[PDB]
Amino acid sequence: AENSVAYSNNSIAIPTNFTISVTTEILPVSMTKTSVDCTMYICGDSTECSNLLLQYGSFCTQLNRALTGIAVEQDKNTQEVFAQVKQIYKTPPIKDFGGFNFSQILPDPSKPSKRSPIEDLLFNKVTFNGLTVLPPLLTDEMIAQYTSALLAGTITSGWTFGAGPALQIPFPMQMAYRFNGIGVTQNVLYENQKLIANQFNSAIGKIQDSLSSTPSAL
Amino acid sequence: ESNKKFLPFQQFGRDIADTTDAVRDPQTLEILDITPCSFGGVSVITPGTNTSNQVAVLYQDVNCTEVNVFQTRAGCLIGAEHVNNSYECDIPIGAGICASYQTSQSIIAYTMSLGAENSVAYSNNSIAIPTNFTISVTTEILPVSMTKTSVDCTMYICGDSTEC
Amino acid sequence: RLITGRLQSLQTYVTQQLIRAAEIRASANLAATKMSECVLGQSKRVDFCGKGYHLMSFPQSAPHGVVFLHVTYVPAQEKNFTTAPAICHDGKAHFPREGVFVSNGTHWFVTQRNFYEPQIITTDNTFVSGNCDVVIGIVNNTVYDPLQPELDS
Amino acid sequence: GKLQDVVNQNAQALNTLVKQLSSNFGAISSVLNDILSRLDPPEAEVQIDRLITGRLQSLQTYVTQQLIRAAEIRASANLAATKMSECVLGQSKRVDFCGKGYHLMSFPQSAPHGVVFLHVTYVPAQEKNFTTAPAICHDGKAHFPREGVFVSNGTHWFVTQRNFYEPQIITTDNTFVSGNCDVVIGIVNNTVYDPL
Ligand SMILES: *[C@@H]1O[C@H](CO)[C@@H](O[C@@H]2O[C@H](CO)[C@@H](O)[C@H](O)[C@H]2NC(C)=O)[C@H](O)[C@H]1NC(C)=O
Ligand SMILES: *[C@@H]1O[C@H](CO)[C@@H](O[C@@H]2O[C@H](CO)[C@@H](O)[C@H](O)[C@H]2NC(C)=O)[C@H](O)[C@H]1NC(C)=O
Ligand SMILES: *[C@@H]1O[C@H](CO)[C@@H](O[C@@H]2O[C@H](CO)[C@@H](O)[C@H](O)[C@H]2NC(C)=O)[C@H](O)[C@H]1NC(C)=O
Ligand SMILES: *[C@@H]1O[C@H](CO)[C@@H](O[C@@H]2O[C@H](CO)[C@@H](O)[C@H](O)[C@H]2NC(C)=O)[C@H](O)[C@H]1NC(C)=O
Ligand SMILES: *[C@@H]1O[C@H](CO)[C@@H](O[C@@H]2O[C@H](CO)[C@@H](O)[C@H](O)[C@H]2NC(C)=O)[C@H](O)[C@H]1NC(C)=O
Ligand SMILES: *[C@@H]1O[C@H](CO)[C@@H](O[C@@H]2O[C@H](CO)[C@@H](O)[C@H](O)[C@H]2NC(C)=O)[C@H](O)[C@H]1NC(C)=O
Ligand SMILES: *[C@@H]1O[C@H](CO)[C@@H](O[C@@H]2O[C@H](CO)[C@@H](O)[C@H](O)[C@H]2NC(C)=O)[C@H](O)[C@H]1NC(C)=O
Ligand SMILES: *[C@@H]1O[C@H](CO)[C@@H](O)[C@H](O)[C@H]1NC(C)=O
Ligand SMILES: *[C@@H]1O[C@H](CO)[C@@H](O)[C@H](O)[C@H]1NC(C)=O
Ligand SMILES: *[C@@H]1O[C@H](CO)[C@@H](O)[C@H](O)[C@H]1NC(C)=O
Ligand SMILES: *[C@@H]1O[C@H](CO)[C@@H](O)[C@H](O)[C@H]1NC(C)=O
Ligand SMILES: *[C@@H]1O[C@H](CO)[C@@H](O)[C@H](O)[C@H]1NC(C)=O
Ligand SMILES: *[C@@H]1O[C@H](CO)[C@@H](O)[C@H](O)[C@H]1NC(C)=O
Ligand SMILES: *[C@@H]1O[C@H](CO)[C@@H](O)[C@H](O)[C@H]1NC(C)=O
Repeated sequence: AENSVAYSNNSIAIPTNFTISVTTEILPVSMTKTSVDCTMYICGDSTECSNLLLQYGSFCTQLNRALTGIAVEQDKNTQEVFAQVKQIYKTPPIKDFGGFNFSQILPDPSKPSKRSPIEDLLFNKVTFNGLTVLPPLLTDEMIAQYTSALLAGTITSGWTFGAGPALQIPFPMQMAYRFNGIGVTQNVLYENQKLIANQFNSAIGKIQDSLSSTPSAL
Repeated sequence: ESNKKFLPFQQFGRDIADTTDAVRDPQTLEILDITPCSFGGVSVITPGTNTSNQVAVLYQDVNCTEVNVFQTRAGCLIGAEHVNNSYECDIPIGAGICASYQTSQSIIAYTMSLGAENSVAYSNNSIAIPTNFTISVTTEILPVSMTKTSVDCTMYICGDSTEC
Repeated sequence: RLITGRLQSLQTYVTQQLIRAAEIRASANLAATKMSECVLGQSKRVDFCGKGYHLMSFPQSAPHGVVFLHVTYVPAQEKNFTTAPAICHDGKAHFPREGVFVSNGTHWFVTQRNFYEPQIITTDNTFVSGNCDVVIGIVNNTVYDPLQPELDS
Repeated sequence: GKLQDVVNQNAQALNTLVKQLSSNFGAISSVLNDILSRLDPPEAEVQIDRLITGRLQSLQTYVTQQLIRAAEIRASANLAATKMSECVLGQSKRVDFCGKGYHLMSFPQSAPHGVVFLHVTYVPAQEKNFTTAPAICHDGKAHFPREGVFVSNGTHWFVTQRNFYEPQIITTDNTFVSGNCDVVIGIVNNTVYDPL
């Protein structure tokens, strides 16, 4: 869209309001662990072919070594992403966060799999000649327990759990320090605490509708 | 024995990858599935040889009633017992199962401990402030360059031969 | 004849897997950087934790992936204002400390840049640096001393 | 072990290339000199070309594997140039880029085919219980801290920084007035000492 903002040497524009926006960013982490054996893929059950395969030397010694190095780093790729914290933090049962609602991102204990409602539809939208599939090092429940530990360490502590011991702080107070990091004073949060919490709750609930709106988001 | 719905003129059965999955026996009107005979790699789980010489054999991707025995999702373990308590992982196996050498000593198998359980006290009028600190020095190692190696086809493939 | 064709299929498949392993690990190294900077802290970098001023973000576990819910600060409603770089006084030039001088047509005020909250231009939120013949575009306005009415009592 | 893998993967791939010279590749002899000395030159050309295809595929595998590991090393080398520009040549605001904790400085150390960073970090040690309030009401005014936090030890309220405990008397110098005290939820009642 063509925009021509009015420029002058003594004119400025200052926002009198704001809007809390929640955006969704998706990044892949790991592949599928797959190992192929030359003994069964090229010629299975034939003893006259395995004698002929020894004439080529060690083509398949380094071929299975390369696929083993891929599969050992797929499990490694989860480690530096989801296991950044060493301890597991639990959200207290009293959900008093100054009007802020985290029910879409907190895990649901009623389900057999302790996952958040946002994580519930994320998994629902995603679906032998020497071929095998190795299981991953961490299960899907263990990654979700890693996510719940980092989620409880952000609402309760903030950034203090990543730079040392976890220091408790109310969510209605640590949100002002996020406002101070972008040049906004503390009084803007406290004068509009009901409006910001209503804007945060509406933007979180719109993520679940936008994810299920189209299958091209994933 | 299968419960497929083969047509009366149909005898063969193939999947997407064009592999024979179910064929009729020609005399009796019966359907028989064909799954491949079970195979997998053999993995040996051991501690250091200076510690002990005991080993645990992991038969990957097989129900090993056909071949202590503890069945996992990565196969099954031979010679490694299963314990109810959870420890830190040192030797990975897969699917949240890790083997170790602890307790007169034998290889045990357990579920991974993701970390120490911490429940920090949260309140709407409570804060935590450090009254002290600790200067910590950590070591980070990053590779920079490889080894410069040049290979010539004139000498590697066939040296001293003018007919090649 | 079958061995050469089948080994070339494996040599193509392993090479294509090593190409896609570097693409996934580059995203996995990015995803470890995102959780260290967007989740475990507040990032000063622009457009690294969503569009807008970053406040916080929340991770979400996904099958073979990670989903980030970047909470951002986006300004909504702005309007017309008249600004000056500084305000001259009795032989002095006054510059704002952490604010900006704005005018609504008649009166001049000082406020922050990310939100409209005008205040009276006093000596507490302004500092004196030189006279008012060097700065181009300086205007004339008074600066309210918050200690002068206490002296006259 | 990060620097041990670069030496090990380069040396083991080189020894594999030497081991490919002893392969028959479907020919009579792996060694070249016995093929000419035992077969006639008009029909020796079939036996030569079996060794050429096998040996050229060993080089085509080795060069392709070297180009894969070149991109892995250069990605770490581009990271190591970023680390020295941000952790050594300055103070980084990014979390967990120059060690675990609040980054102060770092020192480089030269290594064989690598670089070692000694990240000096700031880690808090000893915290205890405190009672906090978002603001403090006054005679028609609400007081917010400038760069501190309001804390209480049970009886008296104090203002201090967040990364270290150093309480001070809540005065008008370190607090600013923004509105009255009927909008902010959780505001408490305390006096503010005027230093004038
Ligand atoms: C700033 O914007 C918010 C919404 O983005 C405004 O809040 C709305 O105010 C109207 C006023 O009648 C209400 O009807 C709406 O219900 C409010 N929305 C919500 C979500 O509560 C707010 O008034 C704006 N403030 C200013 C000063 O313009
Ligand atoms: C947080 O939001 C959820 C919805 O996103 C709220 O759950 C609703 O609760 C009301 C009554 O409390 C029910 O009538 C709705 O059917 C619920 N909706 C869903 C989708 O469960 C939840 O109550 C909110 N949390 C708080 C503390 O109010
Ligand atoms: C903060 O921690 C440091 C150590 O991390 C404390 O210093 C020690 O104090 C004891 C007190 O008897 C001495 O015996 C030690 O020798 C000191 N250690 C060192 C390395 O000098 C310091 O006292 C702590 N400060 C507070 C206020 O708790
Ligand atoms: C610019 O803002 C100032 C500050 O609010 C305005 O001055 C006041 O305007 C109201 C009208 O709503 C009067 O009742 C007050 O008496 C004014 N204050 C003083 C000290 O005179 C001013 O009118 C605004 N100018 C414009 C053009 O909107
Ligand atoms: C701001 O006020 C000062 C004085 O109050 C103005 O300075 C005067 O400028 C005129 C014409 O330039 C001279 O004739 C006077 O002698 C000056 N007075 C003094 C005391 O220096 C200044 O011009 C004003 N600025 C603006 C932009 O109006
Ligand atoms: C909270 O801190 C204040 C400030 O130090 C304490 O007030 C002083 O306490 C000492 C006791 O060691 C007395 O000797 C002083 O007279 C007190 N000062 C004043 C102005 O009364 C207060 O006791 C502390 N409260 C608690 C519960 O520890
Ligand atoms: C802080 O003090 C003010 C006055 O010193 C309190 O305001 C009084 O509140 C009571 C009951 O709410 C009313 O009956 C009075 O008329 C109020 N007085 C004034 C001057 O407004 C206020 O409640 C106190 N806050 C707390 C948390 O104790
Ligand atoms: C096959 O033929 C014999 C006759 O010799 C008959 O008895 C038998 O039932 C037949 N089998 C089937 C499956 O029809
Ligand atoms: C392995 O075989 C036993 C039969 O004794 C069966 O109960 C079990 O479910 C099988 N395991 C799997 C993973 O199919
Ligand atoms: C582990 O606990 C189960 C009951 O949950 C029990 O049957 C089993 O014997 C226990 N195993 C050991 C080694 O104690
Ligand atoms: C706002 O008004 C000023 C003058 O009052 C004018 O110079 C400027 O161009 C206007 N801006 C817009 C976006 O209308
Ligand atoms: C600002 O621009 C106007 C014309 O648009 C001009 O008359 C005036 O002198 C300029 N002021 C400064 C300080 O450059
Ligand atoms: C510290 O004490 C306060 C009350 O004095 C209490 O609410 C809080 O839970 C305590 N925190 C810890 C970690 O004991
Ligand atoms: C803080 O929580 C307590 C209960 O834990 C409640 O009684 C009190 O009203 C709350 N205060 C605010 C300001 O939310």
